[PDB]
Amino acid sequence: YVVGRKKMMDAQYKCYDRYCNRTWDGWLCWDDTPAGVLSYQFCPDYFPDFDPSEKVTKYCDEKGVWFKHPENNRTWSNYTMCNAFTPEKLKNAYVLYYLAIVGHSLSIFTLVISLGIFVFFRSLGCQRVTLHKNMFLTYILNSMIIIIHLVEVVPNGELVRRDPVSCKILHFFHQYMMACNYFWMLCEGIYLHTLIVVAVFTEKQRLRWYYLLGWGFPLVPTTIHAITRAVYFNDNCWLSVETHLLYIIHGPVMAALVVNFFFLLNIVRVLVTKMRETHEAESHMYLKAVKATMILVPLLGIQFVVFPWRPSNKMLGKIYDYVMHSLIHFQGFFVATIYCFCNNEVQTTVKRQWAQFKIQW
Amino acid sequence: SIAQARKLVEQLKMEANIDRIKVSKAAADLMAYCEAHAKEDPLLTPVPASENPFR
Amino acid sequence: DQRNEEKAQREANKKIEKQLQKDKQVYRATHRLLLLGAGESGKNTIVKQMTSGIFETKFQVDKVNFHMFDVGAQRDERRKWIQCFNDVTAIIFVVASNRLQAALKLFDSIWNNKWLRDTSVILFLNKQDLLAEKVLAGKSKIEDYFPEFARYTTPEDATPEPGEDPRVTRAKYFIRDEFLRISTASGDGRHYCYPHFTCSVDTENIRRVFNDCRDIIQRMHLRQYELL
Amino acid sequence: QVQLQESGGGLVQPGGSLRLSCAASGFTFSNYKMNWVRQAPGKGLEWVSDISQSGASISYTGSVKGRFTISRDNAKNTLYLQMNSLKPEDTAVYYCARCPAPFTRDCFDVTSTTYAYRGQGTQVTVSS
Amino acid sequence: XKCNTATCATQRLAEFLRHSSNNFGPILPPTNVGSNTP
Amino acid sequence: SELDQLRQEAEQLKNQIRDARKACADATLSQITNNIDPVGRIQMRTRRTLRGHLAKIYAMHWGTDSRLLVSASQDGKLIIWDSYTTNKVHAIPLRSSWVMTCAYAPSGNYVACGGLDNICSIYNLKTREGNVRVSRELAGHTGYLSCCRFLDDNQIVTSSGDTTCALWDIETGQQTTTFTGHTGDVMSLSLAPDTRLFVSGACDASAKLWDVREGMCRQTFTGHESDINAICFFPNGNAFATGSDDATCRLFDLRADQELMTYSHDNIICGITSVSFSKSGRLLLAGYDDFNCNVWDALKADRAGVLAGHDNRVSCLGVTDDGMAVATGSWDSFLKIWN
Repeated sequence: YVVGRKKMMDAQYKCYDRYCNRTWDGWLCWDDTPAGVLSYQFCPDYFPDFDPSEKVTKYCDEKGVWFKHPENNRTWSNYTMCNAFTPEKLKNAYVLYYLAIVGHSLSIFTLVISLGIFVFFRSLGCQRVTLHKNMFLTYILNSMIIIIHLVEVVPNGELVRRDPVSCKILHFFHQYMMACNYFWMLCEGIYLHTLIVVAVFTEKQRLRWYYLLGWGFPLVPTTIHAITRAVYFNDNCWLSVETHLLYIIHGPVMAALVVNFFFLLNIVRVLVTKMRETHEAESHMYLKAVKATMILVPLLGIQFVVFPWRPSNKMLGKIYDYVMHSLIHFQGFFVATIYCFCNNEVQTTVKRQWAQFKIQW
Repeated sequence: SIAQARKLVEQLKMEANIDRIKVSKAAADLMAYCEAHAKEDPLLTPVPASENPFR
Repeated sequence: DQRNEEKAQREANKKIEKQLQKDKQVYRATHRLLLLGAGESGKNTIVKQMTSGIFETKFQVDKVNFHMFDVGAQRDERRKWIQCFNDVTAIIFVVASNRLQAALKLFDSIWNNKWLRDTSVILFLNKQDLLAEKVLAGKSKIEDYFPEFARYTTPEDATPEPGEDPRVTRAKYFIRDEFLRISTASGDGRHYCYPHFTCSVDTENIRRVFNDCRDIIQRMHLRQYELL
Repeated sequence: QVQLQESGGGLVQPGGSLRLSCAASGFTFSNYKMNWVRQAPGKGLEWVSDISQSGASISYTGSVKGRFTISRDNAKNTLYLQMNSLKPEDTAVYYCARCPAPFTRDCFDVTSTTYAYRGQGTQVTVSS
Repeated sequence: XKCNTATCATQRLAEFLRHSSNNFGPILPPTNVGSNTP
Repeated sequence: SELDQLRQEAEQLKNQIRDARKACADATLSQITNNIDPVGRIQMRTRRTLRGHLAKIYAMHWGTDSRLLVSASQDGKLIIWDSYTTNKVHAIPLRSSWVMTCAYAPSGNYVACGGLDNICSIYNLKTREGNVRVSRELAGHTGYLSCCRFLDDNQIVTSSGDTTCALWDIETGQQTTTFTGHTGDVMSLSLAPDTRLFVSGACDASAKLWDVREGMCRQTFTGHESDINAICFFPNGNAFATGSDDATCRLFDLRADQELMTYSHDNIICGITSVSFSKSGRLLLAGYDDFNCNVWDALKADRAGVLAGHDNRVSCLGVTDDGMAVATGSWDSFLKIWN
């Protein structure tokens, strides 16, 4: 409460330091306004209930004065927008948070099973299996870190009041793991493109640059971002998302995902050309292309590029939020299932091992 | 191929005048050898540990 | 004495591992090919342009190492020594254009063999000059041996090569579909066939086997990821 | 020891229908592909026809599709080849071949010069 | 600036939960936005 | 037809041979071994997994000292292992990379190989200088080499794909006696314990017993439905077992000159690639194309166990001289030692 008091007192001080004459209600103050127009600005975060994303409206009458409510004959602004959409958003956010926790837990379970299958069995081992193992380990680490964050750091008010170094380093590790995941996605896409499109022949890959890009390179955006965050926009546990400095980490990730999208388009074109070179049924060809794109989307992280932004409609916005948080949080499970459980040779070797064990006993 | 049919006649005659023993003693000899070396055979009777070099 | 003997053994094993790893890089780089014909089918021209039961041929195309193995002096029965050639990239089949009917039977028995299920077959329709002059002269005929040819019609997708008789165009493609009939009937997709109307004098046969080999690897990589 | 002695054949007038019965012994017949091969005078071995294990898949050479029909009987392990509308051009000695391996679709070395599982052919003559 | 990106979806949701929910406690009466308040 | 009359009298002797063989079969081996207690279930786990080969393994041969072995693969590499500690001793590059056989000399001084080159390359391991090089290249065969075995430092018996077997002389390089009579490719051979005799199984569904010295085939054993892929002598030396493509393992007797037992199952339909016996001969080990090795009781024809650890078909199987272990190399470039 006192922190919220200090924020609006700070805001009033800034306004004090800074046709309808401009009027500071007590929470926000507007600029010069002519007669007969409605002004908008973002809703303040003084109170826990207030939603910053909402827009506050203020109307100046055509006579040159602000509106006075007839019942009390005193100035009043239409602040109903902030509190009108709050409870429904809170319920949707609770559902989304529960869904995220459940999906992440299932993702770690399936991915650890997949890693056990890929490690315990030595016959499947190849160059792509190493990349799959790195993918699965990164997914497990990121999911575990996200679950820990959402379960422990976010709910505890005191840790964000105590200002500990441990929380800051944990969030730095979280950002590093997120960047590592979104760059290992690009590494897998580059491996696919090199294997299929540009360098077909069985020339041995050099997996040193691949490990470098997967792990070492994502460190640079994290440190570069952390330095400028500490110097410029130091916050409590660095949990704030309002700043524009998160683009330091979210820019290279977006570029890598766009490159992955281009690689997917090129691989799909090559597959379509190959399947056109043989006289095949059009319906079967379209089904095969659709299936290939569907199974390549989770591996290359294409869903981020295809749905870049969100719409303003309430119902369609809810649809977008639910779809995005069902795709992102279940992506690890989808990848693990597609590339270890639905895989052919993995199934054959698992059945062979089961038959051998049954014969032995 | 012409000569292979002519040369098979004397090949078959030589393999026809040989002497053959009864199967009853032939199979008994096979049984006797199997039992005589049964103790030595480690694959038949599992050798205990600290004896084979693959432990 | 257990310590002294082991010390020398580890160095030998470590030295051999280093030498074996170096040769593993070269083995995976080269592509092995099997040049097989129907018997006096003109395959001798292909090997030459680039005691011993197998002749080793290595040629360098676009910084890619190839290895073509032609089997010579081995007995006609191929049912036993053909199982070795189940890890080669492709079989460069050369078919002379009776001799035609016996060519199809060997190709059918290679396609359906369990070991050579995965191995793809590059097919060459060489000796087309004799086929072209056979119909024109009229001394030799093929519809008597192959009755479907009289009713057969030229395919719509066929590209007419300028300066050739339209009648002989039907004959050349008819053999292609006869070889493709068995290839597509029992084809599970694990292997493919690439017919080619090559000659006995053109030097472009090297380029054709280069593109066909790349096609096999692209498909193999795609199905390794279950895309195709 | 497998051995295939087949009956039939001999001198016949052009168009005279004949049957060629192949007798099999020394091996089970229900799971082996069978073939017929002729040897034209002055020429090499030529393939005629084959039949699958179940007797369903039947394939012929180019010149005998409208003339020859074949059948296989597993109860009495005999293979039959029926001759119809013969011409002097196809006169040869017919060998009754056997497929080297069971439970397989491919068939190798059937028309080979030296084959172990091939019978002693019977010469047929069609002339007038 | 905001993030407004797909890769920032989880962080925005977590921050919104942190700022809105009162340490996951019982819901509190909404702040009045009637004529009484400015 | 002067050729026909020769066949009519020749088949009478073959018929006469058939009558003699059936007369000697007063009782089968099944009844003579009905009262013998069964060996029961046997458990055999892979103690060591020899790895390092690139291409498929096509043959292997245990050393005479029950310690080392030589394995030949299709990458032109000869590897000599130490089964006790799993360390390679030698890695011999090969002139031709399509070999299908290898051998270990009884003196442990020479290793032979052969394949799709009609040439049996022989290497010496105890060279004075230090590095292993080809000592003598034996040429003269027409078809591909399938199996070569050593008699001593001066003699070697090789079986080729040209339906003939040879007895080579190391120093002169010229084959002394050439064995003829087979109508198909010779796939395998196994010397008798006394080395006086040796049999070979070819693609005629028949096994022929030869004489090393005088170079003449004494007896011919038949009964198989398809070609023979591998063969092995009984430890007693008076019997041998043959593995065929028709999915049957058969036991023959030299003195009885006829079949004794057959090892088959309705479930098993793939051919046999390798056959070997145990120390006492009571246990028969046979390889199969279904990626499994089946252990057959040589006296009761009842399977006692299964050795399934290979991802691809086995192409070579061998039991040590003392019978302590069996090594089965498969096409997955992996050699496993079972005990």
